[PDB]
Amino acid sequence: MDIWYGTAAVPKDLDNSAVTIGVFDGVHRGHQKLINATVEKAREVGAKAIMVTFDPHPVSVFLPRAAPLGITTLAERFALAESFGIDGVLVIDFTRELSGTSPEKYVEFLLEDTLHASHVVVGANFTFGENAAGTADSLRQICQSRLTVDVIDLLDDEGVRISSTTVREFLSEGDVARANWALGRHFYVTGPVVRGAGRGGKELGFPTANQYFHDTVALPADGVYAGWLTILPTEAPVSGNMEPEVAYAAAISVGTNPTFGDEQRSVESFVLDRDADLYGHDVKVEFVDHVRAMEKFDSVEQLLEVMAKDVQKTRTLLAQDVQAHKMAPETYFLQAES
Amino acid sequence: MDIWYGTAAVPKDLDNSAVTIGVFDGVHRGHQKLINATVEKAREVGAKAIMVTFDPHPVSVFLPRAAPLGITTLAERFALAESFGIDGVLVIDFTRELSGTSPEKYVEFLLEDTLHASHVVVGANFTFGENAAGTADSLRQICQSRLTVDVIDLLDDEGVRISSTTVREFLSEGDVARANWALGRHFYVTGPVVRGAGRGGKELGFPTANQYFHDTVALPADGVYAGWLTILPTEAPVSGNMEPEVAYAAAISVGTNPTFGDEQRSVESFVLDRDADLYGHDVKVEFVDHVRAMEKFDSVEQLLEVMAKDVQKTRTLLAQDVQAHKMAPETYFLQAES
Amino acid sequence: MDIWYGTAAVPKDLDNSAVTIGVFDGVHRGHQKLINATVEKAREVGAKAIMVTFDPHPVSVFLPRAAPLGITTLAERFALAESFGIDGVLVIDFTRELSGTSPEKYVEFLLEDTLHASHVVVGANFTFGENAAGTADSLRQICQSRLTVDVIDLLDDEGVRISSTTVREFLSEGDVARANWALGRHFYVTGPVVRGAGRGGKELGFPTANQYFHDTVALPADGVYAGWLTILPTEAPVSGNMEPEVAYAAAISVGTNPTFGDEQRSVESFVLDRDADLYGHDVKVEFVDHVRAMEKFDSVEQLLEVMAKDVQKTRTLLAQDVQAHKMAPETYFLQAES
Amino acid sequence: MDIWYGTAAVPKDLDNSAVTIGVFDGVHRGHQKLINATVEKAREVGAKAIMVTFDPHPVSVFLPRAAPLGITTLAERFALAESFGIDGVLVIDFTRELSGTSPEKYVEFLLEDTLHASHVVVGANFTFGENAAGTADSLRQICQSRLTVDVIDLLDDEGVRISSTTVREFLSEGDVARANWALGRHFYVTGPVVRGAGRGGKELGFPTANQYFHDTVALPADGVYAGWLTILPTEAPVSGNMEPEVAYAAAISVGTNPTEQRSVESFVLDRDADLYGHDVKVEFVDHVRAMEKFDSVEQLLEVMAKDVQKTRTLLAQDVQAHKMAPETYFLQAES
Amino acid sequence: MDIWYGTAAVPKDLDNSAVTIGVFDGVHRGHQKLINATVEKAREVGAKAIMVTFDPHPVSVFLPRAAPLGITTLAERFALAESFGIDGVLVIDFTRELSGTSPEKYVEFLLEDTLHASHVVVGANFTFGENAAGTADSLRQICQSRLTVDVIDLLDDEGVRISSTTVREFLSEGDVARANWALGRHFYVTGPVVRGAGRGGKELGFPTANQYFHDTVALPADGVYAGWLTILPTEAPVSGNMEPEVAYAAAISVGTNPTEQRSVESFVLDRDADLYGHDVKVEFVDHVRAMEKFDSVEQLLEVMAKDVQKTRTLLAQDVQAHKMAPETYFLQAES
Amino acid sequence: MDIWYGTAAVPKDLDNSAVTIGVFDGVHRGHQKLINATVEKAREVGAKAIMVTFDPHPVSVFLPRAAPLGITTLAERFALAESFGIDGVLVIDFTRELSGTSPEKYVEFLLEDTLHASHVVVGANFTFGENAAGTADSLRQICQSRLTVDVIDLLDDEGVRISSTTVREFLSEGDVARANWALGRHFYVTGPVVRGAGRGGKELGFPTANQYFHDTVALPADGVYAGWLTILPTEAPVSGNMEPEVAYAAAISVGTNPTEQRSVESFVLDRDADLYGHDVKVEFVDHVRAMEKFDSVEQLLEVMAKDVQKTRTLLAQDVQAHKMAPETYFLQAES
Repeated sequence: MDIWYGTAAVPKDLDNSAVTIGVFDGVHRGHQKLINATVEKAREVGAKAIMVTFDPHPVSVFLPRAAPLGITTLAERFALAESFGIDGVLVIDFTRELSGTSPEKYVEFLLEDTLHASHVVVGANFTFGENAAGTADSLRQICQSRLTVDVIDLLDDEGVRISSTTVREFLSEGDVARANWALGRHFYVTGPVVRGAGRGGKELGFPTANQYFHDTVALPADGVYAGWLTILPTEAPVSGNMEPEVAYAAAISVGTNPTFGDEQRSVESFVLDRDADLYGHDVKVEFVDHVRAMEKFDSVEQLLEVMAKDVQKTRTLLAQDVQAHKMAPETYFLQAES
Repeated sequence: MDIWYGTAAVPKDLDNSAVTIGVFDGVHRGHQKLINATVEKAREVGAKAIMVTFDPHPVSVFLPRAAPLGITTLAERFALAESFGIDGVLVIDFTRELSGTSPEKYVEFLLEDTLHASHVVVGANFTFGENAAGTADSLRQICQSRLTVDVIDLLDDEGVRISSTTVREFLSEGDVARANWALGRHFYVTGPVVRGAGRGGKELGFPTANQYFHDTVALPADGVYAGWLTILPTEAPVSGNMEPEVAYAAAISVGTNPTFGDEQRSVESFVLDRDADLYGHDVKVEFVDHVRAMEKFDSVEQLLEVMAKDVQKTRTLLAQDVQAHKMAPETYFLQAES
Repeated sequence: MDIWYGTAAVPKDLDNSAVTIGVFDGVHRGHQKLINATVEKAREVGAKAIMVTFDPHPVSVFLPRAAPLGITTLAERFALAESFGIDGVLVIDFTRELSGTSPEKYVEFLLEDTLHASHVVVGANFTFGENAAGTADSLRQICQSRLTVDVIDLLDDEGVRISSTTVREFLSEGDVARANWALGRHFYVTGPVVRGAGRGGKELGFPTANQYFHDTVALPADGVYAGWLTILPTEAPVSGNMEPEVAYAAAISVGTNPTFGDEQRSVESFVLDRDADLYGHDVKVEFVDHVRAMEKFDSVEQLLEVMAKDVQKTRTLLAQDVQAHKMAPETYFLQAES
Repeated sequence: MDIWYGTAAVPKDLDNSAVTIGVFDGVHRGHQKLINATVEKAREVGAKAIMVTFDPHPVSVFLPRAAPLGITTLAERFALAESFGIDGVLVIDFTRELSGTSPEKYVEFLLEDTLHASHVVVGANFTFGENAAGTADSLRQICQSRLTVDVIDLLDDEGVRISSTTVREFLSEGDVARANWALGRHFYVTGPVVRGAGRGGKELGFPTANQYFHDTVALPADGVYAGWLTILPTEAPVSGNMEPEVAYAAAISVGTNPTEQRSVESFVLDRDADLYGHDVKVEFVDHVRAMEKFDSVEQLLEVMAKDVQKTRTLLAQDVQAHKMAPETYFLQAES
Repeated sequence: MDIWYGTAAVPKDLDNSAVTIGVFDGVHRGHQKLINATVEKAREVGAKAIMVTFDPHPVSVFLPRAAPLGITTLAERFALAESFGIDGVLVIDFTRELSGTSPEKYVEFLLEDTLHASHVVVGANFTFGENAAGTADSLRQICQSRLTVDVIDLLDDEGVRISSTTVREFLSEGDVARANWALGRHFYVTGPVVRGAGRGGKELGFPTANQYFHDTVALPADGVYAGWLTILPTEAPVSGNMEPEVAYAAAISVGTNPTEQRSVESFVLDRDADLYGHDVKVEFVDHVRAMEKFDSVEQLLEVMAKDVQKTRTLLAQDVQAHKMAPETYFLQAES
Repeated sequence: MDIWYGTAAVPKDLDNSAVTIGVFDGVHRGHQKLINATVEKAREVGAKAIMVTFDPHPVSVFLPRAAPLGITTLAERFALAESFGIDGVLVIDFTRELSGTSPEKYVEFLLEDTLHASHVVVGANFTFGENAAGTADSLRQICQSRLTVDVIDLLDDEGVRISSTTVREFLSEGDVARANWALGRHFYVTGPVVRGAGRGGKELGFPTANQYFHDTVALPADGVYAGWLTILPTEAPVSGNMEPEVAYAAAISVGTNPTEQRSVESFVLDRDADLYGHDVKVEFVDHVRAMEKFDSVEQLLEVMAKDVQKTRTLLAQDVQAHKMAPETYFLQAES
């Protein structure tokens, strides 16, 4: 999959494409409709399936700091776009171009001149051009006889509108199950593992892995979650008895340190039945279900007791998750008990 | 109008004065009674009307950081004092003088030796001297046969005591209309315009002007207000179609950035029907009415829609404000519609 | 009293001891049972009474930053241990030793090899060894025929469990009276006096003393308390009419400054009927009773009036405290009135 | 004078223009040659004189955290352009447009489509387009018989190249005399006066005015300088015996205070005033001495009386030579 | 290769081992002699080759805020150990164990009880036990007929002592050639690429990749260097014309930005790419020039074209001599 | 000894006094001449000896962020005044009073109305009143037949002017020997001991005591010094083999750690102790060596054993000459 930053970077010799346009934050089940429709049509006519997306978030152009939290990083957006069969991602920066352009010149410049589009696919909520004047309707009118438009209704399922907004609200509430339901996969973050307390190994209280994330990263509410931890492919040695590319049952504590801001979130994972230290490795953490809210501990005894209940509850939740195997990892490690 | 910092700076040859004494923060309608009475009496006997005020705030001398927010800056206090006909402002710093003095020596030193007063005007809540021992009553007793005292009752109107305290509560609540009512004018801040997002001009989402204020500045609660933006007299060129000294209809967003403190407040003004960038200019922003609370936006479309409703509501509120012309600006710009 | 940091620092020639083991934070009335039982038994057999305690807090080993607030500093723990007749304190750092040891090797290494114990005294909630496996029960089993164990039930009195946890909750609530009740003494902090506002002396609004404490220090909720201020023995001159080693009646304001963190707490003491400045001195502040919540002041007059009510209420509370003379200071200064 | 942010803000009905192009930081004597040629030309052929300038600095596009110090603010650049009779300033942001463009397109789009220029004026060092391919030469042909180019050599005078760089060098070493000579005027900063050390009045040690400036602002080296302070036009009252729009003799101490951040403290000669809240312009005439620490009141006051005598002399000299002296000023011969 | 944190993590059933002991920071040519002797020995006598190393640095135990810069991360130390055929790394933390121990106990506990070693290999400068009483000598006797000691002298070559210290010295002065010669390989750092100045593509001035490093990381002096950049194995897509696992010629600018903090910005020769989000390895070949400030686009681009020509030459040279050159690389002869 | 903050705190019934006036920072040998003359005089004529001093420093009134470093704290200044037999200290804050006053009024108000002085003692460099008009001369007349003035010349000894300035110079360069000679005693700091590197005990590398000081506190240059450490009187238990009120030989490392901030770390010779929570006084005797970085445990311990031998010698020397040595001390001849 190609990745182009700005119209100027798109190959001039590009001859034909089917194009979809959106922020696509989270690439949720609604987003997958647009992508699927686009990949289908590109296949039919032997064109390339192109996603036009936006970075920075279009909102943050007008309101820096008051931008929506990113359900996925841009990099993960790319990987997800690829995994659903996008051939090329064009990334538009509204501080560079396509901001003040009229709806007409937008179609002319982006869809025709830049992309050589024969088909365009948008959601019914799509807008474009200066002061968001252009709508799904405009696009259909301007594109008459020039290229075909397919406008897809927003996805409603089980009484919930599936959008980036709702996914963010679910995550913020700590309801990763409903977020996963809307995403069509386990919500996850990826990142390098750093040093924490310990000495991950024999000690049940020291995390198997510690990660930190900037405050633009959407993460579930502080608390403990059941999930899966996967060491990403690597040749580097692994301290302990965990193997790369296997999803390991884990109780996950999401926290907020600050006093400082960057209001930095931590993610601390206690991997069930394994003694490992993951420092320096790149690790994926998938969230499956909420287990409990955060609480303060006043003795090691109380703390470890609670830690043990987390593990028990996690084992239960994950044993269930494996049965919903469209969500579950291909290769996993979960012991029936301790 | 003269401005003197400390008793020592007052001209020795000053021969006669009518004096009023208070913090005078906000110079509200109650404060105007004291000032009016003082200016009247000074006119009668051909004396000078003197305001004795305090900086730093007397409270902050005992409780730094826990001082009341300043309804106006000291500089604006001066301008307002002048506008009601004060001839001289004496500024007392309680960390330098007049702090430990007995009520008797206070009258002797300040009113007689320093100011050569023949008339003094205070509010019924006035205190003075070490540990606030002296009252309106004391002042009348000590001044017997030495200079006349006029004690003015605190202003009650429509069931509300008009004081700095109540004005601050109204502002804090976001109720600028009642604050204006108590002030006897539109509450306003003044300050240099800096760079924000954009590029103020054709784009409706980029503010016409961005200003920042330190956290000692009283400002209304975060939200959107209808108000008027006036470029203060200047020879410097103005980017766009706004002229100096004209009050322009504006929707005003008051915000709080931090994470850092100084808990710095922002003020972002969207000037109705104008395309201008005000960087480097000195700008007055008068608040007229609350429009809505702050909210997070998840798409440019949603944001601009809301921005448009702000403008509609602002136009309505301001069209009304012009009719209460004792509050309204002399020269203004308000279009009937877009 | 000896103080040893780590097992290695304990004299090899130590021949016999009676040992108690716990965090002992606050040395509350429950803690005093363990200490009393231990000192008694050590007296009987002519052994030394040894406290084994922990620093850092065992919780913070697993959860740094999320550690319980310290009811007393380590130094005060030592002084209190001494005052109840402990001969030696052994301080264990769980990041250095005794963390991963089995229950069996813990008894063998710590109680026998290191301490030459003939008697050990723990609370029924005691745990030890890797992953807190060992309990009061384990200890009794492992120690069979090797040294005697005495397990003391947790202290319940007036329907309240007396533990570090409950003391912390009382303090956090601002209920120092119940905290004192559980501690068996007035809760107190000690620290150097620094400069504040003023000029402690004739001015009633300037504190007699200002102290700051780091955010790991447990302190009552922000507000005003009645208490006693004692200048610790010193040869350094004292500005004003307070003498060293006398407990002086004081109204105490506990505050939180930040914006910055270290979320630093202040303690400002207004000593009744005295004019003194305590800069540079080391001062103990004992808390006796809650007087009022914190509030913002908008005039010096209002502030001083409230200050006067604080003093009146304090005089009342302290006059009562003197009658409960098991709590009260040996040598005190309290005037019947102003 | 109009100010346009980006090509899109330019009036579509712009008939005809004479254009000059550059960063124009400082608007020094070399810059003034370009503007003069442009203004003289435009007034002749009926047309508007346009300056195309850049913000942020083209260097800062590639080297954030490594951009040259602003000799003047962008606001002062506008004011200086207007004073030399420019009719419109077009401000180009290289992160938005005109950056990755070819030389060929840059000309047609900017000079032709946007500005409809008959005449362009650039300095011999002018570069443009993608990776700065376009040069003083590129320009003269690419504009064949459409618009009349005019290249002006960089200014040498007294063996010295006059450029933004040399001005920045002169300032950096505290040689304000040479900076001014290159600028064609007193170097100045403008800013709101805040509270600082004590209160301005009878005391010689408390500054008449205190100002702070961000670290993007070029200031002379830390030290004391002779200069003039002006209260900008205002109806706000002035505490003390100073009125607006008169340049008052002052000794000026420039200090650094990390964490930015530069300070400017003005001791106005023979005045008792406190200028808190006013906007104030401070012009630098000549360097007086380096910064130094003090450990007694006597010593500090002694040196400050020397600063004052030194300032009187240097400023009296500035009044003769006359060319850069203020129109209305206040300078006493004696204390 | 196994990694054990503390003596307690070592498999109790560890039959027999050949052990080497040291900080091993940088795993330089002197270090490689120790590992070689250890690995060759262990493969012979059926046994496992073990490295005992230290984290945190033994100096940092006594001098926090004053610890020497890490030539490599602990993670890279593991990777280097494994590449030279070490079977297990035992990481000792002196704040937890082995610190206040006598020389006598250190041997029995670590080499005997924990590691069950028949053979130990240390450098002639080896010290241990309480207050470093134990030395190269202490070791040879205390291990009498139990385990066969083997002391190796520090490496001198070309009149130069090869040690972590001299490597740190070479890096500090920007002499990467000498650092590499002492290391037996190109010095490198590895890190996630973040966003920085602009976007990597057609523009020569926007870096292909931007990385920041904490102040514990040894980096060469601020300046420009010739080097190779490798995208580490990945299935993530790559924006632009670069694939993973090929070393691409690059000019590398190393910068400092307080408050830590070092930056590494790579301008990959003859490529248009943006490597945001990828893990990237940057090897340093030779110093090109010191850091310098710029005040025009032309100037900055001019110097950067010089950096590129200079890099081509130096890297072509690195391809001959051959011994440290990358296996798979990309280097064009001409622009 | 009484302490009065401001003229208003002085007992109205103050009958008669001999007064000395100055900053008195450090209370050095020059200062001691003033106090001696004042104390000897007052004990004679039945009266109280008064010191008028200043806080904040008179320089800091005009130059905030530029005030000279305190040779001692204000608290230590009180303690030193008392030790030389001053009966009352009057602390004047120039932001509150006595600042913009004329010379004439300063005398009548301070010396006459407030202090009711018969005798004043100042140094030949004394200045006062508005803009320091009043001088050693001004004083002798303005006090005509009311109160007997007495001016004392600044102390020269061994070709050296003894002043707060020269003391600050001596400290700054790390020459504590000369500072002490000028002070008439060992320079010292006093402070609460906190936790730092490791735990104080058997290990030579972990300091017996760790202290930090704000940047207003004058400390010797970064380096190692020979000195004495005293635990101030206390009933709090002491971990280890040290008792209060005995000066123990120590090697003292002074460090800087931005962002203030100075550190003082004491390695007490031949003791195993940890002094956390105690108030501790540290006296500086002689400079031993400059600061230096370490990169091995052996090296660091080696140098520290040298520091110890060096300290023993220097401190044994301090015990002879005798004049500044502590009354009760602990210094072993050998390890």
